[PDB]
Amino acid sequence: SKEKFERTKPHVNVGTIGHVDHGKTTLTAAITTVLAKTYGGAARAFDQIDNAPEEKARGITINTSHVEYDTPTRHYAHVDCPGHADYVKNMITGAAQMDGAILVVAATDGPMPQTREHILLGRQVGVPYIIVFLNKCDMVDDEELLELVEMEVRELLSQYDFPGDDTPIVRGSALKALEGDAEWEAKILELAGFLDSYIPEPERAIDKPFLLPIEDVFSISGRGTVVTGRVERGIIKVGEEVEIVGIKETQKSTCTGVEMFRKLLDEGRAGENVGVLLRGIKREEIERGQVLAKPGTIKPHTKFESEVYILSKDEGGRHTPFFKGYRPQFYFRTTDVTGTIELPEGVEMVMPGDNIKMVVTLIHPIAMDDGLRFAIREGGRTVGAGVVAKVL
Amino acid sequence: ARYLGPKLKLSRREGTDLFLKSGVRAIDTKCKIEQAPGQHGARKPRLSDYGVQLREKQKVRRIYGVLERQFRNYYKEAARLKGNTGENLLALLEGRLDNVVYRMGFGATRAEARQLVSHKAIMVNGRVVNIASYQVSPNDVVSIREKAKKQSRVKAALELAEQREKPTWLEVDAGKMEGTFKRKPERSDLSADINEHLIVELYSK
Amino acid sequence: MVTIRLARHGAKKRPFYQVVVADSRNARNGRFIERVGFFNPIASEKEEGTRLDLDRIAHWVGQGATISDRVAALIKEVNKAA
Amino acid sequence: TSYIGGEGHNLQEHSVILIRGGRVKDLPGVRYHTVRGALDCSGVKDRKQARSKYGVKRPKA
Amino acid sequence: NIKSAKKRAIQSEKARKHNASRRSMMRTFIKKVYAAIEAGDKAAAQKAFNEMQPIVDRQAAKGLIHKNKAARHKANLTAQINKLA
RNA sequence: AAUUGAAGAGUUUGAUCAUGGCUCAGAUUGAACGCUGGCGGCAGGCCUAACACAUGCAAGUCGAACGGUAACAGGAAGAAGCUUGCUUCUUUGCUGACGAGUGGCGGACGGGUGAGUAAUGUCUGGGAAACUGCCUGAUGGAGGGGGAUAACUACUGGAAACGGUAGCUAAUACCGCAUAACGUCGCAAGACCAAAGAGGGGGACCUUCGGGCCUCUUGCCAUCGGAUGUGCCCAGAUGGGAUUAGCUAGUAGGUGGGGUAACGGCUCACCUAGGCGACGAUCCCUAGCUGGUCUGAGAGGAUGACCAGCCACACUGGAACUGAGACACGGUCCAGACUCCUACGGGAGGCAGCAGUGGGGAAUAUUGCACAAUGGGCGCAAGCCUGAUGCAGCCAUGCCGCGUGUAUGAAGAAGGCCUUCGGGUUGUAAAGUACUUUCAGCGGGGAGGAAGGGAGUAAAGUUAAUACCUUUGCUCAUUGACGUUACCCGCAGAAGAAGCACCGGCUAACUCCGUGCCAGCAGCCGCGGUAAUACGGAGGGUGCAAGCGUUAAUCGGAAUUACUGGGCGUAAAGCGCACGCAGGCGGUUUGUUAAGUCAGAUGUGAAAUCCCCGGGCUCAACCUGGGAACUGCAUCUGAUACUGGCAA
RNA sequence: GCCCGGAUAGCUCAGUCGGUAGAGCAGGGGAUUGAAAAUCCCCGUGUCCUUGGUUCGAUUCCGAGUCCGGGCACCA
Ligand SMILES: Nc1nc2c(ncn2[C@@H]2O[C@H](COP(=O)(O)OP(=O)(O)OP(=O)(O)O)[C@@H](O)[C@H]2O)c(=O)[nH]1
Ligand SMILES: *C(=O)[C@@H](N)Cc1ccccc1
Repeated sequence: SKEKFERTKPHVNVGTIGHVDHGKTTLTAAITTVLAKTYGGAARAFDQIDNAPEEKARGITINTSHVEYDTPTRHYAHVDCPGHADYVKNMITGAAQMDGAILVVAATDGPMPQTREHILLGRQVGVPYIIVFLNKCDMVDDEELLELVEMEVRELLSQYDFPGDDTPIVRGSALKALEGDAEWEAKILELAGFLDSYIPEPERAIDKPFLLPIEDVFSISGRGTVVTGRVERGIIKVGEEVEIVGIKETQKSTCTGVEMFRKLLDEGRAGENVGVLLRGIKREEIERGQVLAKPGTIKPHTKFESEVYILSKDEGGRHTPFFKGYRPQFYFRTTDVTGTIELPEGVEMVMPGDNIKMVVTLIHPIAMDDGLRFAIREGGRTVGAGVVAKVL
Repeated sequence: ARYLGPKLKLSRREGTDLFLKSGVRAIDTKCKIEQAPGQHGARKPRLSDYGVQLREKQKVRRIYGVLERQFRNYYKEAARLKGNTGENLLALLEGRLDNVVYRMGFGATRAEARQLVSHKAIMVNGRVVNIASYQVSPNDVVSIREKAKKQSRVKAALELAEQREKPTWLEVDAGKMEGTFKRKPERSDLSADINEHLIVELYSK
Repeated sequence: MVTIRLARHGAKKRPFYQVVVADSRNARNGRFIERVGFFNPIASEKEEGTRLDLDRIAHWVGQGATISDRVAALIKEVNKAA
Repeated sequence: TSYIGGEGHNLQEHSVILIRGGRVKDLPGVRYHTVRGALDCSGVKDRKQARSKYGVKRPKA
Repeated sequence: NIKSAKKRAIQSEKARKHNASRRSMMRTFIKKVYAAIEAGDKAAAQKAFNEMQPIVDRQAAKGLIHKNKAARHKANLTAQINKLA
């Protein structure tokens, strides 16, 4: 279902990145309760976010819980991403929906490589603005080293071509604010205040041929299998015949459901965090990793060229320069596809810290585009951060 | 539904002419008839019982171009008619409009006649009929639509009409592009070279 | 209640009504007592299009048959004068 | 028991298939052919004649 | 169930209290007449019979009895009084 | 005019003639799969799990029944702005209409599924011991009073569900009194029993100023009817198995009481001792039935999807109430299982209704549009409800029609293929050229399915009445979901559209290369062992066609279950022989009964489907008129040769 | 999406807490024969699934990924 979506506030799609046990789940819960006093529509708790048995088995976020709240000037749809290396899969799904991420950085420790890994994919996914949240400042009252830890946050964005000195420094205790410590709740209000001054309105080109990536797969009882995501470009209405491109043959279906946050919607457009229901499709026929598109537009390709920047062991990548034949996993928005590297002549040892190029050919047929920024991982750690040079 | 392929190779397999390419040429001759039905056309066929009656059946179907599913339909209709089933079958197969307009001379050959049929160039009793499967009833008049009249093709086909035998169970005008169906075909008024006797016996198994 | 209603028969887009006397508690194309004739609203200027046994209609109304107004309109269109 | 049609196959302990009728008269007890062209039992490679059997599609070239 | 025709439910409850109560009073009069027949006094049975007569007649006319059963109760009961005397 | 209709081949053997199974050629289906795939018209589309189910919708309606009106729009009184009637606006059931409640009616029809059931059912043909709302016909009555409750207020239990206590009021709700009959009981005398008023309009009269009164529509109660529906009983027919032979004790029957609308062991009390069974009871397994469909020369065999009648069921099982009718799909109570809410005390729920989902499965559809048409419910009606229905989307699932073009075209090309390397062949095939444009695509016109209904008006009727009202005509504005329709016209251009199996004989159609009992083929005979017409490819050709094959299933051929229409000395097959009950059949003469039989007549054999002659969709598929048929059954009246009964 | 087991020459398993990988069932190549059984004469054909890391050195140490099978969920 009910309640059609009202477009009264400028809708923005945000999310959180950080580290395991920094309080991203704690902050997202604290964000809604503080917003609950100006508008009682969310009032989300910790358990509202972590709804999975394993998430309550180890007190960690492994799945992307979706929440939204609106300020008197805009509307925001926050995404809580998992914060683990082996859970970087669902992390990038949440990162793909970000028009702007928020860094949950505990002032107690600060820049952990895993935290740097969150911004690395963010730059590679296309996050323009990130508002930092100096979390856990309640136990660290040494304001001298509070500025010291703040300084290292400023420089980490700086060496990765991002305005760390311009970024709004927001202190705060995600825990005390969740209970009701007004001083720390005001920090969340400062978080909300800076949220309306550091985030611009992203341009969504709805006049372009319809494209829609696959973020997560559901199977609502009595309705069949519905899939969610964020529309890249183009528009969709109920009863619009479309097709899906995946790691296998192209399948056809018609739209029968356009929803947002369990609430109805007539027409879907680019940028909105919506979902589409396929017509009579089984859970086995559709799995994470495919992509929806306009009928008769894209044929899956199998080869392309790409530049890249390799991290070092003290950066998160490797310490040993490899050779031909090495096959890490190429990650791009919804996949963990492994492919063989066909390196250009002249280089035999790709040393950690190179900005060289390569021609990539995958084992799976997929839809891709020129200029696509992606990243490469291997063995449970990120090894590359490249850009699609040219498709072949 | 049509053969739409080697329209003259059909006559080679049966050894005789089937009028598929009568045209503006008197005698074909550049068709290599009777010497080679195909690649191994010089070989003598065994000609078994089943086959010879099959070639007799297939010869009439290559005449009107009607396929088996519709020809089996024609057999049952002729079967439910009183009298002689075998003689009934030739009355029906000559009742198709494309065949009737062929008898009028408006159509050079049956293949050329079917073009006039489907392109709504024929109007019978003031009613244009596109279906070639129209079984013409006795006492009626056929014609050509004014816009589809004398459009360079039906005129030359009329010249081919003077070189034919012109049947007696129907009549044509050929002055204002008109024709009329007087009565149903008699067994003694048709080509007489075609056999329908074995065709009855093939469908009886 | 015994009625002299209709019954939709024929092909799709090509209707053909069959005036019939039946029990009001039965289906449209279900059980009845006897047909009276037929109705051809999609007819032409051939020669026919309607044949109503007006006598048989009257034999049931005396018993208590309630004619539906569409059929009664056809009774008025089979005019008792001509 | 079931007969495996065509030249060369790829079944190994599993790979869901389809069963159709047909005696072969050579292997006693065997009364079923495996439907080549359906499910995880792929069709044969390079067969242009009678491709309805052995699931070979019409050449894409 | 969620249907506005649930009225027939509470109406029938209200209807059964009425009906059951009136039918039990009709039956006790039938029990009353038998006791006199079990006693042997025809006059007592005569008195009992003539007073229950206008009762069952009024109930069948109200649609409670199918009129034939009403007739039988007056019938076989009189078959008792003639055998009694 | 109404069944003009019947095919065979391969395999036992060295060879043959029989016998005898096995196999194929055909048609078909609610089909699945492989491959391919243009449109259109008409139908069909969960066969398994009667497996479990989210959400929306599937039965409501009546103010012309009543108390009321919480809201919406007016009228009216008033009130405030202030353009003194321009606005704002607190009350008022006084109206139009109307949530919630009482009451009336419907909800038992319509719709789905096929689990159970082998006869309590269905079908055919009869019968008497019945009932029957609404509709319709006949004759009467329709007089006079009383007592409560919901709604609504006050208070209050419970989270919710869902109530409780104390009071208010009306009626077509309920309960009396009066009056009763060809109605009920009884032989009769006699005894006993019914009800309801509202709606519109209006002259005199009358007006406690509510209204009465007059009149018209409608309604209420009783009785006999009619029609329709429904209940009940009998006879015959309606599966396999005898490796199921005895079964039954409220059981077979009588008497009396009770009970049922109605008959009866339907149920009880007493007595009697019986009832069924080979022309097959009980028991076991399977299954909805019939009209029909398919097949077949017919007889028959198989089958029972859609359409139509009938029966059964509603998560499992059980019971009962209301009501004319259910002993009930969107009702009630209880128990059980399975889900769900929970404030953990206690409650909610049943998609085998349209859709839809998980799951099962080789496999079977959109959470669409409308009440315009037909039908149904209530209402006076306007209308309101309507997943019945009318339509649309999806699927080549079936049937039919149409398209992928026509004509011309010899250097008789190129390339592929074979070759006696001469050449043949692909082959009029293509190109080139001249024409054409169906259906798709695009753009405008444009039917019909529509009958009526509402307002106005004239006339004839009813009447005190030119009123109200009813009927028959007329007039205006119209009611169309499908729908960018059917169909017609125009424009661009050969343009956008051909595949599938097969080629040893069976059974229409071939060679070469390559692999050599390898790979594989296969329905049968069977092929392949280095010269393969049977394996794979290539070229050619064959059959069929937007379908072509494969598999499963049915009948046919199978006269291999033979009634039509088979056999038994040796091929499978005479019991070892005989007696003999039931049963079957039975010489000859006369009469008679007229059962069987046969003739004719009658009722019936539902409709649709099947057959014949016609009509309409451009034709067909499809729809449709009349007729015939429905080969069967029961009754009546006759015929007496033949079979049977009685008697000499 | 996460947590494990099989991924070892045609097939089935052993071999490890780093040291240049085995066996069995096989099957196959030659001489005899019309062709074979048989007999005589000889036998390993391995990506230890793929890729990288701690490397004088990884089947075995750490993991990622893909395939198959088996459990939990999550529910626009
Ligand atoms: N005292 C204090 N504790 C905090 C604060 N923020 C977070 N925490 C604690 O840190 C723990 C972090 O748990 P999560 O919220 O799941 O951490 P996370 O950043 O989401 O990490 P992932 O689940 O891996 O994504 C919580 O249990 C909190 O109790 C804070 O601001 N102050
Ligand atoms: C559906 O509500 C989406 N608009 C947001 C979402 C919520 C939960 C999980 C995935 C997507």
